Amino acid sequence: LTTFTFSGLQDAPVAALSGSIKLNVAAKAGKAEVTVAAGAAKAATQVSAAALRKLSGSKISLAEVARISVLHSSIQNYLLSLSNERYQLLSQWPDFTTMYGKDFYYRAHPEDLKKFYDAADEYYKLYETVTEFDSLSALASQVVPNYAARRRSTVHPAIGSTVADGAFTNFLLSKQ
Amino acid sequence: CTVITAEPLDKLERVELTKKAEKFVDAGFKLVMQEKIDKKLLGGFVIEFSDRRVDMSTAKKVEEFNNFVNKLVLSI
Amino acid sequence: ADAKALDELRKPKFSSKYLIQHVSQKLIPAVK
Amino acid sequence: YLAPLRSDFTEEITAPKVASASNLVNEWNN
Amino acid sequence: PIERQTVAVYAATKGFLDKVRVQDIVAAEEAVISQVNPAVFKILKANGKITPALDAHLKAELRKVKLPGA
Amino acid sequence: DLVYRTGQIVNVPIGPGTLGRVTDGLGQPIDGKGPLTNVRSSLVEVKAPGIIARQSVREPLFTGVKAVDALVPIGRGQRELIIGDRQTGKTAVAIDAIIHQKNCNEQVPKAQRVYCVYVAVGQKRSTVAQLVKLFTQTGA
Amino acid sequence: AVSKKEVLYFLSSKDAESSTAVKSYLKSLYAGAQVEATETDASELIAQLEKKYLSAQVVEPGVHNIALPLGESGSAPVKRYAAELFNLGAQAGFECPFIEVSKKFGQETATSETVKDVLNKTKSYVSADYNAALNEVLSSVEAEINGPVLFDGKTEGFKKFAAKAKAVAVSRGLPADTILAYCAGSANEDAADKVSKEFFTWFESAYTADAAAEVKAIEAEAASILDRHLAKPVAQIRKEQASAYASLLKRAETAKGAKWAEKYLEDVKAVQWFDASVAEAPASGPKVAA
Amino acid sequence: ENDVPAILKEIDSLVSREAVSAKEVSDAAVALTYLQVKANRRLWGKVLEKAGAAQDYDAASLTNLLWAINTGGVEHFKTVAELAGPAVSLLPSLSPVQLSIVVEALGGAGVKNYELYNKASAVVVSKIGEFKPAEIARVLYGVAFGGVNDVALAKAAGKVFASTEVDSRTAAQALYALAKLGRADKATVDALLKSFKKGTESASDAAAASFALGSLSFKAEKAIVDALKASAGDLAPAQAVEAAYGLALSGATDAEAFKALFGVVAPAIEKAPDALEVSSLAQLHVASTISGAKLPAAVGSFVAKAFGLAADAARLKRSSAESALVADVAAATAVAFGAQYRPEVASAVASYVKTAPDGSVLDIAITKGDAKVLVQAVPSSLLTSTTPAKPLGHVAAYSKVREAQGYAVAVVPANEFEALPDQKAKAQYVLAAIKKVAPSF
Ligand SMILES: Nc1ncnc2c1ncn2[C@@H]1O[C@H](COP(=O)(O)OP(=O)(O)OP(=O)(O)O)[C@@H](O)[C@H]1O
Ligand SMILES: [Mg+2]
Repeated sequence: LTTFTFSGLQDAPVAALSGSIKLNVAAKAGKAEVTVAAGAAKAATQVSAAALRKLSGSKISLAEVARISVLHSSIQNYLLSLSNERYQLLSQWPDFTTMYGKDFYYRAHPEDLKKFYDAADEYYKLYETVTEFDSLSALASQVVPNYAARRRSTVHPAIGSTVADGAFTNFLLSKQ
Repeated sequence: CTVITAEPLDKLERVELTKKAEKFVDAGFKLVMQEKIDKKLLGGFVIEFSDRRVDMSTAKKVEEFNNFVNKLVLSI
Repeated sequence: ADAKALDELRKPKFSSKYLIQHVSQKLIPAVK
Repeated sequence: YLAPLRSDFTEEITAPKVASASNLVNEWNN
Repeated sequence: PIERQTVAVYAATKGFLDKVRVQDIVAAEEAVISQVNPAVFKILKANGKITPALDAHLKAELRKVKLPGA
Repeated sequence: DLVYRTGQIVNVPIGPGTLGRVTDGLGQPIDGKGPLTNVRSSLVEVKAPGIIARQSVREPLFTGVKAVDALVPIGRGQRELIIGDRQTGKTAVAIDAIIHQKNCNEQVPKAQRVYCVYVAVGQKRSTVAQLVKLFTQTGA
Repeated sequence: AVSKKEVLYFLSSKDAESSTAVKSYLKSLYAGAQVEATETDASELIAQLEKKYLSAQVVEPGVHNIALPLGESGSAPVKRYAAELFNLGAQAGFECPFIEVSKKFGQETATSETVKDVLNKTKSYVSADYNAALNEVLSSVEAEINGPVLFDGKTEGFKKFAAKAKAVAVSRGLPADTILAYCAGSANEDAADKVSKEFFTWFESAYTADAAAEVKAIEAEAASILDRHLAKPVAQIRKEQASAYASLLKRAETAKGAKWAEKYLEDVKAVQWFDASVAEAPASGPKVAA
Repeated sequence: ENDVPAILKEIDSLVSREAVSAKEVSDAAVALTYLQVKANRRLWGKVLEKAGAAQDYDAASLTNLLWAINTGGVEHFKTVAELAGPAVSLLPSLSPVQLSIVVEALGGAGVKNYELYNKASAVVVSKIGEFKPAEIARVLYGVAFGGVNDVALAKAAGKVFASTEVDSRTAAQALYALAKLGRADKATVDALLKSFKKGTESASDAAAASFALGSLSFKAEKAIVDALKASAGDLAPAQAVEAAYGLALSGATDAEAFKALFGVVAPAIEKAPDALEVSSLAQLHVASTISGAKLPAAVGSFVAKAFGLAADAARLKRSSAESALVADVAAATAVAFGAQYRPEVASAVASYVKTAPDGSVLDIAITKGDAKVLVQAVPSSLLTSTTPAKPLGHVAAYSKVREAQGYAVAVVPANEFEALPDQKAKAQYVLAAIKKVAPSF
């Protein structure tokens, strides 16, 4: 945000848009009767037109408290988001334990039953590793250091090929 | 001699250069000179004596700087 | 031990910044 | 969770090497 | 390894591998390295010598072995 | 043509960064894995260590070849000739000494581990690529 | 403490640990300490070198504070990600990426008067897909006059090469007339206003496509790393990672007294605070000082 | 029954649930500004966390949210800059009174979105009569602070500010937008300057017109100055600095206006000296010098070092087309003072680089006994963006601080210096400019 801000009590929101919280402002020429109602609680104060202008004087400047970093947490959130797409297809696995009875054991070929008991031991291998979510935070550290070295470019952190080709067209198609 | 520079010299660029170059002849010798130009050099000069050369040009001082710091960051 | 700060909790942790500082403290005094 | 620290620069300006689609949605559907 | 070399040379120089066909001494010692105790190699590697507490203890453990033909 | 002197007697990069790499006759790597990191250039023609710098060859180098370690055993610091005609197994005695050191280096303390160097002079390049394939597969 | 050239580089920086080194320096300067006279020394090659290692101490914590927009839909997470790296360039002393890579061209080719050498030592900075599509036009125009095309501009042997390289620049998609008419300019401020609004329409579609190509490579790397990891049994995973975690601790523990190693193990202690502060109240999160 | 902290806990439980929509996160933000909740940062953090998560966004809830972010003074760049995705998709769906709040909030936060401001200025010039004068200033504040030097809008806004006279807060936003664009149009600044003796109600718009006049270097207003001297308790210490800096640069010397402004910033720096930016501590030392109104003994000595700090930091991070200009002007200063050969000019410009008294480094600092001159190159970033192209007010800021250090600053601007064809013409341009300031040389 800048140093001086020019908004407050002019072209303001007059009312809430939801029903979860009920806002009612009553603007006079000088001050305003706001009435807020959220849940069981209610509040109603008087906000001057020069009381909202002092609000943006000292800025809040929110910042994220991350376990490791904001970069790492965004890679780990993507690996958690990718593990969800693989967990959703282990959700659609047929219930093999409905065929564990001995009327399926003895009607079945002895080699097609050992394949069935191996395909059930395989699902527990796949499912116990897709729910190993404490391993996603160390897979995110295999993505970070190679990315962070591409950002330590000697040209610019935000440089890429399309810009650097577009600035070769300016460099080459001008005089020497 | 042969001195290769980047652009043609001043009359003071001539006089400061022999003071460099008669310290490359090891007795009471006199250098004549021969002046050539090369903008592949970025200033400085290359003195060529037909049996040795000395390159105090800054185009090689760049490369001798870069390979010193390309060797030293691999030693740390 | 609890409730550290905010400005101490905003630090990115395993950035380099101190390898970059280390190889700047043994290169610039070596190339000068 | 911790990474090897690296102190080196990228002198080229290249494309970022998109890796190939791993066969695991098509192996777990098999 | 050097401990399985000296055990196999012990089995040939202490007369434990005659009564064995000369064509399958190659296959006889493949039993001898594998059918004696895997703990008797560790003692010979740690000592470096075949001690008096081991040269009988191994040559009596080179009798509880099954050799081809025999 | 102009030939310039470099001022230096012939040298090669020595150090632990040469381990695992396939270099050429002057130490430049030919395995295609970049420059030799963590290495230092030393002269190739050094005066051999004299009488007062030696001690007696007392500890064994185990070849792993039992015709060798029983009959013609080799100490550490001893030059041993492998002489024979062509295709008699001279490399196989030498390769088995290198492969066995890998098996022994996983069991000994760090001080007594043997680091092999194989110099392949005048051989085929296919023969050398078969040896670094064997040494990668064995772990040597 | 900081060496007073770092703290001049951390004034416009906005990460945490650089600003707390600034704020404890400005608190020393409130208690009457003398601001040390900054050096009018360190000639051009040394000044370019320590600027490179001071910008990389503003860039390196700043890159770790920029969330990648992985798996997002739309252009505004990619335009946010690009704009955070623009501001990280400006905070670290870089100019615009157009002005930074063009300075890289004219510095690398200050010795060249032929085009085949210009297209050869600006090889690291342009696409090989674009370096080849200019070397095809160059070696046809040098097969037309049978003399090397000069980097002169007033030579007509360059003029019909530059008229064909302009046809290559549209064949990539680059508006070659728009880019040229921005970095040249115009006299009136109204006719140069309409060319800046269509350069910046190219430029924003240019740097979005470099950020979005960077995101699509991190997305493809992470999906490749995960699918290699989802094919492992769990006992392999936990000991592959505990081996990699413990090997990386002792690389920081055997490092005697280095500043990066104390900061490494101070951040392992700060991760374990984060895991412990969340265990005390998980619906709240970590405890901050308020 | 009037429960303000018990309604914060009822807002906290509205945004801490799982599927908060856009309207519930708009109105949670709107209710936190009307309640003035700067003290609770985590509750503002839970609202902007759900403001990025919220996917649907109609025209009314986006502008209620962006109003609340802007008015509340809460900044988080990642959240606000990704709200420019709803905005460029709702942009034909936006009211003209709503598009002014979007572009003011996204522009005032620094969102680098060229597709937004191109389409949002092309709308506001396609329907120029459809926008009231407060809305054309809000868009102008946004496109200026979003990094777009759109002078097509600054002309179309200038025709509106000439046809109708505007509110005081409307004008001071328009002055602040033209100050960052660096325009200094006499035709439109004076049309906005008459709005400031009808009575202004805020001190933030008296201080911002103060800053915008001094940055364009016009002059003080004598009712902006006298509104600022009464209501300098409404201003934050980073805002009173930019008022006093902008009054000093315009040439005001009303010392009672400066006692009011320095009565804010002095106990703030004494309470926490690291509270302000070092760019703002340097803007205090310019203001504590040109008007001459002094400061406390621990403050004015402390902001004197922070002019030395903030001047090297802009010299270390020099634009490299400014580094070309300084080494070009210093070479012409070698030829003007007598050096016809290249070993002379190479060893003269290494003698022009003396250190300033505050610890700084001056680039072309010539000393002849007692009289010292200083040559100042003013590239293009410190020029106005208009066709006369006089330098901005910040170069007279840097001049008067060095002039109070024993120098005689000769200004060499690159619009005049680089229209010259050779080095001899550029030598007598520098030699005339040095002798115009101290003719002892
Ligand atoms: N101990 C062994 N047992 C079985 N086969 C062996 C043995 N040693 C070598 N051979 C085989 O004999 C062949 C010759 O071996 P090797 O290549 O080691 O001989 P060499 O002395 O290196 O010959 P050259 O270098 O002249 O080609 C190889 O193909 C190898 O497979
Ligand atoms: Mg052989």
